[PDB]
Amino acid sequence: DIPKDRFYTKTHEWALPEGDTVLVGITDYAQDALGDVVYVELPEVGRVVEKGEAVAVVESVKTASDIYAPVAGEIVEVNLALEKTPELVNQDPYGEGWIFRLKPRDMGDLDELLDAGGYQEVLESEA
Repeated sequence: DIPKDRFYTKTHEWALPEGDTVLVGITDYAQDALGDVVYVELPEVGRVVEKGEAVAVVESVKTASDIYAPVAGEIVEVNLALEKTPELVNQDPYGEGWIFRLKPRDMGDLDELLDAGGYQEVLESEA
């Protein structure tokens, strides 16, 4: 399951472009590997983050996973619903399970990410 409406990351993350921003969450593959999610550490809104910086932690019943900032920019929103219902990450990783909204320091940076095809090659490469 790899929708082609967003960018992807080798660290199994996605960035949904929406105007001058991008929604961020983990891939279906990512939550399958993690198992039931029980808690999500969210980054403070307004922080300026650099590309690759660990800014979120998804805690499941198997391990804790550091979520990185696909590209440099600022956190403009955090998915509060993940505090009361973390499992949304499993149920709908690409939808209601988004983690944070990030505004790229520069959109052109997204063009350095992978597309549905790039991410699939990656999953098949490490199969």
